[PDB]
Amino acid sequence: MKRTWQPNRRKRAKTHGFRARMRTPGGRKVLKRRRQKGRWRLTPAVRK
Amino acid sequence: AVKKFKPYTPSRRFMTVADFSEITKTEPEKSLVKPLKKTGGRNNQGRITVRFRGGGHKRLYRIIDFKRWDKVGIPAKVAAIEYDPNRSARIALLHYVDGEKRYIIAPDGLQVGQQVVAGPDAPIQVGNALPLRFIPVGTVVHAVELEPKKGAKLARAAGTSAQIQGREGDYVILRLPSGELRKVHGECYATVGAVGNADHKNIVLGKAGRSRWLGRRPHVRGAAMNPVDHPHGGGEGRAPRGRPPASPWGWQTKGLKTRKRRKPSSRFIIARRKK
RNA sequence: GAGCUAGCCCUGGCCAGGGUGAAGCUGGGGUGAGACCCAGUGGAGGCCCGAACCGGUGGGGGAUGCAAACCCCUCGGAUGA
RNA sequence: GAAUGCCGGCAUGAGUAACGAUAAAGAGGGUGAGAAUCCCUCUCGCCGUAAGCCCAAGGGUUCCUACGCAAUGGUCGUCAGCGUAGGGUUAGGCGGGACCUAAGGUGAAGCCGAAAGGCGUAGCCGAAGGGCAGCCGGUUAAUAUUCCGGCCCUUCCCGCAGGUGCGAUGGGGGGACGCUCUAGGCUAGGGGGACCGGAGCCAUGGACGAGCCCGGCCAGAAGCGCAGGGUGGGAGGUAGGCAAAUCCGCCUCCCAACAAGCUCUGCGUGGUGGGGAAGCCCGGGUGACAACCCCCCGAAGCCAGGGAGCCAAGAAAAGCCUCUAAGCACAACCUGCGGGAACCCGUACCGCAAACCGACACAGGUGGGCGGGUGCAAGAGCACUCAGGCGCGCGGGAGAACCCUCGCCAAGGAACUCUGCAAGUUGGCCCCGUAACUUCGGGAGAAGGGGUGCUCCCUGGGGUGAUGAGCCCCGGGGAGCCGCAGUGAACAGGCUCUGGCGACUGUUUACCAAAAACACAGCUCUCUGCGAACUCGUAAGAGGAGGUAUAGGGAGCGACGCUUGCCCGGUGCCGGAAGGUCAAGGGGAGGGGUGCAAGCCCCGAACCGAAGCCCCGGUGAACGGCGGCCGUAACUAUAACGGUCCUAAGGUAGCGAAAUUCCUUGUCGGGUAAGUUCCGACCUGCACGAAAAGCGUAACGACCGGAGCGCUGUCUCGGCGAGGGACCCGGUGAAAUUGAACUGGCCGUGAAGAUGCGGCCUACCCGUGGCAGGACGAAAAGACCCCGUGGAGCUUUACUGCAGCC
RNA sequence: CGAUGUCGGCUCGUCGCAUCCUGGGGCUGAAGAAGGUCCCAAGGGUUGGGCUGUUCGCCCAUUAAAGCGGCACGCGAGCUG
RNA sequence: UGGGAGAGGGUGGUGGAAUUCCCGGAGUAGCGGUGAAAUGCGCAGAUACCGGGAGGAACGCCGAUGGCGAAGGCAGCCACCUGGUCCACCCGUGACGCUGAGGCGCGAAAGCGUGGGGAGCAAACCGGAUUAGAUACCCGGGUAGUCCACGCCCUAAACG
RNA sequence: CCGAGGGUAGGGCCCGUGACUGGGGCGAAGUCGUAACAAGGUAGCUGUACCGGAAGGUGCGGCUGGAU
Ligand SMILES: CC(C)C[C@@H]1CCO[C@@H]2[C@H](CN[C@@H]2C(=O)N[C@H]2[C@H]3O[C@H](OCC/C=C\[C@H]2C)[C@H](O)[C@@H](O)[C@H]3O)C1
Ligand SMILES: [Mg+2]
Ligand SMILES: [Mg+2]
Ligand SMILES: [Mg+2]
Ligand SMILES: [Mg+2]
Ligand SMILES: [Mg+2]
Ligand SMILES: [Mg+2]
Ligand SMILES: [Mg+2]
Ligand SMILES: [Mg+2]
Ligand SMILES: [Mg+2]
Ligand SMILES: [Mg+2]
Ligand SMILES: [Mg+2]
Ligand SMILES: [Mg+2]
Ligand SMILES: [Mg+2]
Ligand SMILES: [Mg+2]
Ligand SMILES: [Mg+2]
Ligand SMILES: [Mg+2]
Ligand SMILES: [Mg+2]
Ligand SMILES: [Mg+2]
Ligand SMILES: [Mg+2]
Ligand SMILES: [Mg+2]
Ligand SMILES: [Mg+2]
Ligand SMILES: [Mg+2]
Ligand SMILES: [Mg+2]
Ligand SMILES: [Mg+2]
Ligand SMILES: [Mg+2]
Ligand SMILES: [Mg+2]
Ligand SMILES: [Mg+2]
Ligand SMILES: [Mg+2]
Ligand SMILES: [Mg+2]
Ligand SMILES: [Mg+2]
Ligand SMILES: [Mg+2]
Ligand SMILES: [Mg+2]
Ligand SMILES: [Mg+2]
Ligand SMILES: [Mg+2]
Ligand SMILES: [Mg+2]
Ligand SMILES: [Mg+2]
Ligand SMILES: [Mg+2]
Ligand SMILES: [Mg+2]
Ligand SMILES: [Mg+2]
Ligand SMILES: [Mg+2]
Ligand SMILES: [Mg+2]
Ligand SMILES: [Mg+2]
Ligand SMILES: [Mg+2]
Ligand SMILES: [Mg+2]
Ligand SMILES: [Mg+2]
Ligand SMILES: [Mg+2]
Ligand SMILES: [Mg+2]
Ligand SMILES: [Mg+2]
Ligand SMILES: [Mg+2]
Ligand SMILES: [Mg+2]
Ligand SMILES: [Mg+2]
Ligand SMILES: [Mg+2]
Ligand SMILES: [Mg+2]
Ligand SMILES: [Mg+2]
Ligand SMILES: [Mg+2]
Ligand SMILES: [Mg+2]
Ligand SMILES: [Mg+2]
Ligand SMILES: [Mg+2]
Ligand SMILES: [Mg+2]
Ligand SMILES: [Mg+2]
Ligand SMILES: [Mg+2]
Ligand SMILES: [Mg+2]
Ligand SMILES: [Mg+2]
Ligand SMILES: [Mg+2]
Ligand SMILES: [Mg+2]
Ligand SMILES: [Mg+2]
Ligand SMILES: [Mg+2]
Ligand SMILES: [Mg+2]
Ligand SMILES: [Mg+2]
Ligand SMILES: [Mg+2]
Ligand SMILES: [Mg+2]
Ligand SMILES: [Mg+2]
Ligand SMILES: [Mg+2]
Ligand SMILES: [Mg+2]
Ligand SMILES: [Mg+2]
Ligand SMILES: [Mg+2]
Ligand SMILES: [Mg+2]
Ligand SMILES: [Mg+2]
Ligand SMILES: [Mg+2]
Ligand SMILES: [Mg+2]
Ligand SMILES: [Mg+2]
Ligand SMILES: [Mg+2]
Ligand SMILES: [Mg+2]
Ligand SMILES: [Mg+2]
Ligand SMILES: [Mg+2]
Ligand SMILES: [Mg+2]
Ligand SMILES: [Mg+2]
Ligand SMILES: [Mg+2]
Ligand SMILES: [Mg+2]
Ligand SMILES: [Mg+2]
Ligand SMILES: [Mg+2]
Ligand SMILES: [Mg+2]
Ligand SMILES: [Mg+2]
Ligand SMILES: [Mg+2]
Ligand SMILES: [Mg+2]
Ligand SMILES: [Mg+2]
Ligand SMILES: [Mg+2]
Ligand SMILES: [Mg+2]
Ligand SMILES: [Mg+2]
Ligand SMILES: [Mg+2]
Ligand SMILES: [Mg+2]
Ligand SMILES: [Mg+2]
Ligand SMILES: [Mg+2]
Ligand SMILES: [Mg+2]
Ligand SMILES: [Mg+2]
Ligand SMILES: [Mg+2]
Ligand SMILES: [Mg+2]
Ligand SMILES: [Mg+2]
Ligand SMILES: [Mg+2]
Ligand SMILES: [Mg+2]
Ligand SMILES: [Mg+2]
Ligand SMILES: [Mg+2]
Ligand SMILES: [Mg+2]
Ligand SMILES: [Mg+2]
Ligand SMILES: [Mg+2]
Ligand SMILES: [Mg+2]
Ligand SMILES: [Mg+2]
Ligand SMILES: [Mg+2]
Ligand SMILES: [Mg+2]
Ligand SMILES: [Mg+2]
Ligand SMILES: [Mg+2]
Ligand SMILES: [Mg+2]
Ligand SMILES: [Mg+2]
Ligand SMILES: [Mg+2]
Ligand SMILES: [Mg+2]
Ligand SMILES: [Mg+2]
Ligand SMILES: [Mg+2]
Ligand SMILES: [Mg+2]
Ligand SMILES: [Mg+2]
Ligand SMILES: [Mg+2]
Ligand SMILES: [Mg+2]
Ligand SMILES: [Mg+2]
Ligand SMILES: [Mg+2]
Ligand SMILES: [Mg+2]
Ligand SMILES: [Mg+2]
Ligand SMILES: [Mg+2]
Ligand SMILES: [Mg+2]
Ligand SMILES: [Mg+2]
Ligand SMILES: [Mg+2]
Ligand SMILES: [Mg+2]
Ligand SMILES: [Mg+2]
Ligand SMILES: [Mg+2]
Ligand SMILES: [Mg+2]
Ligand SMILES: [Mg+2]
Ligand SMILES: [Mg+2]
Ligand SMILES: [Mg+2]
Ligand SMILES: [Mg+2]
Ligand SMILES: [Mg+2]
Ligand SMILES: [Mg+2]
Ligand SMILES: [Mg+2]
Ligand SMILES: [Mg+2]
Ligand SMILES: [Mg+2]
Ligand SMILES: [Mg+2]
Ligand SMILES: [Mg+2]
Ligand SMILES: [Mg+2]
Ligand SMILES: [Mg+2]
Ligand SMILES: [Mg+2]
Ligand SMILES: [Mg+2]
Ligand SMILES: [Mg+2]
Ligand SMILES: [Mg+2]
Ligand SMILES: [Mg+2]
Ligand SMILES: [Mg+2]
Ligand SMILES: [Mg+2]
Ligand SMILES: [Mg+2]
Ligand SMILES: [Mg+2]
Ligand SMILES: [Mg+2]
Ligand SMILES: [Mg+2]
Ligand SMILES: [Mg+2]
Ligand SMILES: [Mg+2]
Ligand SMILES: [Mg+2]
Ligand SMILES: [Mg+2]
Ligand SMILES: [Mg+2]
Ligand SMILES: [Mg+2]
Ligand SMILES: [Mg+2]
Ligand SMILES: [Mg+2]
Ligand SMILES: [Mg+2]
Ligand SMILES: [Mg+2]
Ligand SMILES: [Mg+2]
Ligand SMILES: [Mg+2]
Ligand SMILES: [Mg+2]
Ligand SMILES: [Mg+2]
Ligand SMILES: [Mg+2]
Ligand SMILES: [Mg+2]
Ligand SMILES: [Mg+2]
Ligand SMILES: [Mg+2]
Ligand SMILES: [Mg+2]
Ligand SMILES: [Mg+2]
Ligand SMILES: [Mg+2]
Ligand SMILES: [Mg+2]
Ligand SMILES: [Mg+2]
Ligand SMILES: [Mg+2]
Ligand SMILES: [Mg+2]
Ligand SMILES: [Mg+2]
Ligand SMILES: [Mg+2]
Ligand SMILES: [Mg+2]
Ligand SMILES: [Mg+2]
Ligand SMILES: [Mg+2]
Ligand SMILES: [Mg+2]
Ligand SMILES: [Mg+2]
Ligand SMILES: [Mg+2]
Ligand SMILES: [Mg+2]
Ligand SMILES: [Mg+2]
Ligand SMILES: [Mg+2]
Ligand SMILES: [Mg+2]
Ligand SMILES: [Mg+2]
Ligand SMILES: [Mg+2]
Ligand SMILES: [Mg+2]
Ligand SMILES: [Mg+2]
Ligand SMILES: [Mg+2]
Ligand SMILES: [Mg+2]
Ligand SMILES: [Mg+2]
Ligand SMILES: [Mg+2]
Ligand SMILES: [Mg+2]
Ligand SMILES: [Mg+2]
Ligand SMILES: [Mg+2]
Ligand SMILES: [Mg+2]
Ligand SMILES: [Mg+2]
Ligand SMILES: [Mg+2]
Ligand SMILES: [Mg+2]
Ligand SMILES: [Mg+2]
Ligand SMILES: [Mg+2]
Ligand SMILES: [Mg+2]
Ligand SMILES: [Mg+2]
Ligand SMILES: [Mg+2]
Ligand SMILES: [Mg+2]
Ligand SMILES: [Mg+2]
Ligand SMILES: [Mg+2]
Ligand SMILES: [Mg+2]
Ligand SMILES: [Mg+2]
Ligand SMILES: [Mg+2]
Ligand SMILES: [Mg+2]
Ligand SMILES: [Mg+2]
Ligand SMILES: [Mg+2]
Ligand SMILES: [Mg+2]
Ligand SMILES: [Mg+2]
Ligand SMILES: [Mg+2]
Ligand SMILES: [Mg+2]
Ligand SMILES: [Mg+2]
Ligand SMILES: [Mg+2]
Ligand SMILES: [Mg+2]
Ligand SMILES: [Mg+2]
Ligand SMILES: [Mg+2]
Ligand SMILES: [Mg+2]
Ligand SMILES: [Mg+2]
Ligand SMILES: [Mg+2]
Ligand SMILES: [Mg+2]
Ligand SMILES: [Mg+2]
Ligand SMILES: [Mg+2]
Ligand SMILES: [Mg+2]
Ligand SMILES: [Mg+2]
Ligand SMILES: [Mg+2]
Ligand SMILES: [Mg+2]
Ligand SMILES: [Mg+2]
Ligand SMILES: [Mg+2]
């Protein structure tokens, strides 16, 4: 049956992307934590 | 004269439709329409604030002229009478001698080809507009402004009117469509005659899909819900109200008056509605 | 977190074929005029039958599955809420 | 040494289940160390509204070529979507951007919020919507509307010529729209040809034929032809389109009007450029100077912004055209022609799937376009087949039980069972024919019957063409032939009677409930005069609604019919300028502390003093509620009648052992041989009853009862047969579980149900196929039940607060 | 209570005897035939149906008879539900 | 042809008396009601009185033993549309007449549907009296309805 | 071919019967009230409506077949 992951490049980038994160106090704390943790990727990569 | 149908489906048994005889023109005036932005009942938050809305036929808004003191003295001809889907009343296409074109809601008895005019001096004829003070006591009247130059507010839907009762200083006394007696200021404009399409009230929707076309989504009874939802929700089996009948937000809904106590307009309400 | 699901908004798309035969209209009859009746035309409808599509009624199978809800037979809607 | 401990390792179950759709294989030849599995050929089977082909998403090198086979692949592997390496994606016209706007988002101005932030007209962003210029063929191992070939086109810049008041983000027009139905004419696509081109073929009894088999086109600028779309021309007035205006709108006059003209599309033609089969020969080559023609069918596509009807009344903005304003009229714009200029990103490949979403090369899920032929009434249905694609990445045997899916069955026919659950029956089309009841539509495919193939002959009408022939579509009558059977295969209702519930079509517990539940038109109450009520928000601001009482909110009821009774003492709500109570505050009689005193400081009675409550009324489609005992008639029985206690008032009509009836399978009637169910009645209704509606009700229902007919493997009562497994052999090889085990029966014993203790009995050692009585077998720290001064949801006249409202 | 699955049916039995039938007996208010009552006896047998979920029970048609109980109210790693 | 009387009928308009309710003022201890009373209303200011307003329904006197209509039935006043009818003249047609099963239309009140309207009145209903009871008569309330539009119903002591 | 009739299926009229139910007639001395006849003690009757153990009562309109 229809499962829950239905990938969509626009959806991905607009929801979790760098610019969404920066627009908001909470998304900025996300970027800041993943930086402090040393994540290689602060945001999901999509082809765009 | 609402039209019937033969019972050739279960729903056509009772369905009635407006007859549309007074309609003389079946597409609107392109310069007078704009897109009517459907809300779904949602506000700028995205939240439903009026339940059970959405899903209606697409519609264009028709700009209606509710001032009409805009063009004092300039007569206009009644070019057409048209269906407006944003309102119960029909609407009248007016060609000013100006060349300007405008819609008004269509009063009962109005005829294509006739002239209407607006102003302190206008004739007392169905379709004309004058400040309230210049209209004779006893005149039936519609599209009444409520405060001067603020726009027609009262008696706009199909079939309705206000009657002018008497004067008192700067104010005339109107008997509104609801039966209330109200002092309305005399410089408020009003249009002579009653709103038309009086047969509107006798249309029988006939089937559930019809309310759907109007953008009315099904209404769920509180008695049908659970306690998390509603005062009336819950109970094993069916259940009576079991408490003063209430709205979803808990306020009583049989009798409880809700007009604000200390409202400045109270001084201008002579007598509340009856019946 | 509404890329699942629920509602709504905007903008597009889709519904083989067959059946029934409303109003109206034309004519005929009718009458003082009428209602009305008859025939033809007409093509309405949360109309009928049935694919696609949407479903999930009953049974059977599956049950460390092909599958963390599937498969077979059967069955509901299918111009509409 | 234990913690259903943690991490890792390794056992057991076991050479066991399984190896992922039952569309299916066989052989020969090659390659190689090795071949059921790779390559090639021939035979066989499967899909073919796909299991073929083209887009979009998503994926991201998986594409092509060489070399490989450790691991991945459910087996094998020489093969591969695997490993190594090299190569491969080419655009002014395709798609997106340098264009537009939609919801929405963002947001100069502006508004609001302790902070963070929330809003917000314009504007900006935002597309699968609008707008916009490329078709056909060839080429590569791999890209092609991209390269190449042919023939077309767009914009930008600059120049020449002709023309004109040029000129905009401003005005205006247009763009610009629904649903159903649908006309003419075309095209796509298809069928046929006794015509045209072709390698060939004559078999096995016959055919050298008007034979078989193959093919008979595609693109195309101007011009022309056919068919459509769009559009009145002139003049005078002008106060409106937030400046202007010669434009637009409005008034008037004249001329034109089913036209025409102009304009724009589609289709045909068209210089020209391509393509071009079967067969045969080794992707190629020939065929081939290939032929390229006639007739018919014919779209849902095109002409298109076409037409008609209808109500639920159907985007925006740009491009474009017109108007004019600053300006400028040496300019500038318009048309023609010429030269020059024309960027960024994508393009490989998979794409109903082994490459996407499902941990897997997973029987599941995934939007758009094309989707051939024949027959079956039609069709995208069904069967078979084209092009094209496949045989589903374990096989080989065997022919037990048992299981699955399937076929048939004597006599009987529901006796089966909770129940005809299941499976039969029925089944398309044409014709005849069809009941109660009904809201006059319906019920209806009611029911029930008859017909159905092939052949010859006669004949009616339509389409195309020409009025004919031919081709095509609908028939009509007569006579015949064959079979068990003519929708001869496949796809395709069992019917009736009668209750309960719900009017109806709809909706629902994704994944145990589809229903009698929810919704529904309709009815009633009630709130709301608009800066409405109400809702979301601290607010601003939004929704309500660019609506205005024929409207909007809330509530119950639930089509329709006939109806909806009595109670206002309690609670609610509504009304009530009196009265009572009542907080802060007012007042300050009268006290008090302190100071020598002026004073400073504190307590403080009467009295004035909101809402709320009390109090007086109203109100039921507001919350709700609608009696008890005793007596009584000329047979008995029963009580129309009476007496009395109590109530706020004592249940009306209608219905009733009911989706409600405890006693209960009440009682009587029906149906049956027999009826706890069913239907009809009765009424001592444990415990119906009138919008938590009462009683009915045509139609409707995958709802729940009851009956009958039809027919059956449901059954008496089983039998046989098919295939997929089970079984054997080769390959690969799990699992939960598991204190250890050298693990029998009885009768007792034991913490009360013993392989394990006692006494007896029985018993050589080890497997394989089977069955499930036991190991209080597995699974899951019982969901029942209680306990914990454990949790959470929900309610209220529990307590205590808060928002909100007064 | 870190689970001893629960009513009825179906299927498959096996056991007790306080015996329903069949065999053998004594007493009878046993003439006969047929009953009654008690004794011995468990070898075998102990039907089909209508109602209900039912066990049970009632009823129909039969029978030599239409027995009563135990086995975790026998039997759900056997089915149903 | 010329004239007449008339509540004949339909549509629109519109006038005064009265009742009720509302507002203002003035005023106070009762009003109402009956056979008698009670219920009811009233110091929260009623009744009785004055002015203003709102609204529905009916039209006093004229009015009659009257008039008109086929009947049912029709009554303020006005205009319009319209039927019937009588008289005069003796002008026109030349028996063109009477009745009439069926058919069609009209048809008090009550009642029914859908809208509206609602002052007075009032089935039902509530209460107060009466009474043995009193589901009545009398008193206080009171909903349909009585009114208007359209559509039904089609009855009658529709009687002379 | 037609054909007595037999069979299947479905309608139409009639007759008989049916738990129970509706009112009707009749019946020497039952129970309840007293509606009508007199102004019958509320004139009666009346079509209709609604209500009530019962006769009846009331509303609306009509008749005199009403008294004084
Ligand atoms: C009056 C009655 C309530 C007496 C009651 C009967 C219920 O159960 C019995 C209780 C006594 N214990 C029984 C029980 O727990 N049984 C459970 C079974 O659960 C699974 O079987 C299917 C579930 C059925 C039963 C559940 C509850 C599981 O597989 C079985 O092993 C077993 O755990 C008594
Ligand atoms: Mg889903
Ligand atoms: Mg998605
Ligand atoms: Mg995307
Ligand atoms: Mg996208
Ligand atoms: Mg998206
Ligand atoms: Mg976001
Ligand atoms: Mg982003
Ligand atoms: Mg911050
Ligand atoms: Mg910050
Ligand atoms: Mg890094
Ligand atoms: Mg992130
Ligand atoms: Mg109708
Ligand atoms: Mg009808
Ligand atoms: Mg109209
Ligand atoms: Mg516009
Ligand atoms: Mg809005
Ligand atoms: Mg917004
Ligand atoms: Mg929302
Ligand atoms: Mg709301
Ligand atoms: Mg809504
Ligand atoms: Mg409206
Ligand atoms: Mg309208
Ligand atoms: Mg005012
Ligand atoms: Mg309505
Ligand atoms: Mg609408
Ligand atoms: Mg509604
Ligand atoms: Mg509802
Ligand atoms: Mg509920
Ligand atoms: Mg519920
Ligand atoms: Mg919630
Ligand atoms: Mg709560
Ligand atoms: Mg609550
Ligand atoms: Mg409740
Ligand atoms: Mg409930
Ligand atoms: Mg209940
Ligand atoms: Mg419930
Ligand atoms: Mg309650
Ligand atoms: Mg409440
Ligand atoms: Mg009011
Ligand atoms: Mg469809
Ligand atoms: Mg048919
Ligand atoms: Mg027809
Ligand atoms: Mg027509
Ligand atoms: Mg339908
Ligand atoms: Mg059909
Ligand atoms: Mg589904
Ligand atoms: Mg089945
Ligand atoms: Mg499962
Ligand atoms: Mg399936
Ligand atoms: Mg199927
Ligand atoms: Mg269907
Ligand atoms: Mg269809
Ligand atoms: Mg230890
Ligand atoms: Mg463990
Ligand atoms: Mg542990
Ligand atoms: Mg561990
Ligand atoms: Mg390790
Ligand atoms: Mg481990
Ligand atoms: Mg290991
Ligand atoms: Mg092992
Ligand atoms: Mg092993
Ligand atoms: Mg083995
Ligand atoms: Mg084993
Ligand atoms: Mg296994
Ligand atoms: Mg498996
Ligand atoms: Mg299959
Ligand atoms: Mg199969
Ligand atoms: Mg082979
Ligand atoms: Mg191999
Ligand atoms: Mg090998
Ligand atoms: Mg193979
Ligand atoms: Mg091969
Ligand atoms: Mg061969
Ligand atoms: Mg095909
Ligand atoms: Mg991937
Ligand atoms: Mg390998
Ligand atoms: Mg492997
Ligand atoms: Mg695998
Ligand atoms: Mg090799
Ligand atoms: Mg490549
Ligand atoms: Mg190019
Ligand atoms: Mg540039
Ligand atoms: Mg833009
Ligand atoms: Mg954006
Ligand atoms: Mg953009
Ligand atoms: Mg676009
Ligand atoms: Mg383009
Ligand atoms: Mg081109
Ligand atoms: Mg020019
Ligand atoms: Mg337009
Ligand atoms: Mg528009
Ligand atoms: Mg559009
Ligand atoms: Mg529509
Ligand atoms: Mg056509
Ligand atoms: Mg073409
Ligand atoms: Mg064809
Ligand atoms: Mg001008
Ligand atoms: Mg050649
Ligand atoms: Mg189409
Ligand atoms: Mg088009
Ligand atoms: Mg816009
Ligand atoms: Mg200048
Ligand atoms: Mg110059
Ligand atoms: Mg650039
Ligand atoms: Mg490419
Ligand atoms: Mg699929
Ligand atoms: Mg597809
Ligand atoms: Mg693949
Ligand atoms: Mg595979
Ligand atoms: Mg798959
Ligand atoms: Mg073909
Ligand atoms: Mg067919
Ligand atoms: Mg295979
Ligand atoms: Mg397959
Ligand atoms: Mg396989
Ligand atoms: Mg074997
Ligand atoms: Mg067969
Ligand atoms: Mg056979
Ligand atoms: Mg048989
Ligand atoms: Mg039978
Ligand atoms: Mg039979
Ligand atoms: Mg049976
Ligand atoms: Mg069942
Ligand atoms: Mg069939
Ligand atoms: Mg019948
Ligand atoms: Mg019939
Ligand atoms: Mg019937
Ligand atoms: Mg019936
Ligand atoms: Mg009928
Ligand atoms: Mg038939
Ligand atoms: Mg038929
Ligand atoms: Mg025949
Ligand atoms: Mg044949
Ligand atoms: Mg069928
Ligand atoms: Mg239903
Ligand atoms: Mg339901
Ligand atoms: Mg019902
Ligand atoms: Mg109903
Ligand atoms: Mg439907
Ligand atoms: Mg479910
Ligand atoms: Mg669930
Ligand atoms: Mg679930
Ligand atoms: Mg299920
Ligand atoms: Mg359920
Ligand atoms: Mg269902
Ligand atoms: Mg529901
Ligand atoms: Mg319903
Ligand atoms: Mg209703
Ligand atoms: Mg209402
Ligand atoms: Mg709030
Ligand atoms: Mg704050
Ligand atoms: Mg708005
Ligand atoms: Mg509402
Ligand atoms: Mg309903
Ligand atoms: Mg409902
Ligand atoms: Mg009826
Ligand atoms: Mg009460
Ligand atoms: Mg009260
Ligand atoms: Mg009360
Ligand atoms: Mg107070
Ligand atoms: Mg209660
Ligand atoms: Mg109470
Ligand atoms: Mg006596
Ligand atoms: Mg009653
Ligand atoms: Mg009963
Ligand atoms: Mg009942
Ligand atoms: Mg009960
Ligand atoms: Mg009972
Ligand atoms: Mg019982
Ligand atoms: Mg019984
Ligand atoms: Mg019987
Ligand atoms: Mg009884
Ligand atoms: Mg209730
Ligand atoms: Mg209830
Ligand atoms: Mg009923
Ligand atoms: Mg019914
Ligand atoms: Mg029915
Ligand atoms: Mg249904
Ligand atoms: Mg159903
Ligand atoms: Mg049954
Ligand atoms: Mg069998
Ligand atoms: Mg076999
Ligand atoms: Mg062997
Ligand atoms: Mg092996
Ligand atoms: Mg392996
Ligand atoms: Mg050991
Ligand atoms: Mg050992
Ligand atoms: Mg052992
Ligand atoms: Mg042993
Ligand atoms: Mg013991
Ligand atoms: Mg033992
Ligand atoms: Mg032992
Ligand atoms: Mg031991
Ligand atoms: Mg030992
Ligand atoms: Mg020992
Ligand atoms: Mg021992
Ligand atoms: Mg021993
Ligand atoms: Mg032994
Ligand atoms: Mg073995
Ligand atoms: Mg074994
Ligand atoms: Mg076992
Ligand atoms: Mg065991
Ligand atoms: Mg244990
Ligand atoms: Mg066990
Ligand atoms: Mg478990
Ligand atoms: Mg635990
Ligand atoms: Mg526990
Ligand atoms: Mg547990
Ligand atoms: Mg639970
Ligand atoms: Mg316990
Ligand atoms: Mg405690
Ligand atoms: Mg404790
Ligand atoms: Mg606790
Ligand atoms: Mg809590
Ligand atoms: Mg707080
Ligand atoms: Mg409030
Ligand atoms: Mg336990
Ligand atoms: Mg355990
Ligand atoms: Mg247990
Ligand atoms: Mg366990
Ligand atoms: Mg059985
Ligand atoms: Mg024995
Ligand atoms: Mg025995
Ligand atoms: Mg039984
Ligand atoms: Mg038992
Ligand atoms: Mg029993
Ligand atoms: Mg014997
Ligand atoms: Mg026993
Ligand atoms: Mg026991
Ligand atoms: Mg027991
Ligand atoms: Mg047991
Ligand atoms: Mg037993
Ligand atoms: Mg058992
Ligand atoms: Mg079980
Ligand atoms: Mg059991
Ligand atoms: Mg077990
Ligand atoms: Mg077992
Ligand atoms: Mg066991
Ligand atoms: Mg007083
Ligand atoms: Mg006083
Ligand atoms: Mg009034
Ligand atoms: Mg004469
Ligand atoms: Mg009448
Ligand atoms: Mg009347
Ligand atoms: Mg009384
Ligand atoms: Mg007395
Ligand atoms: Mg009244
Ligand atoms: Mg008279
Ligand atoms: Mg015979
Ligand atoms: Mg009397
Ligand atoms: Mg008397
Ligand atoms: Mg008397
Ligand atoms: Mg009297
Ligand atoms: Mg009375």
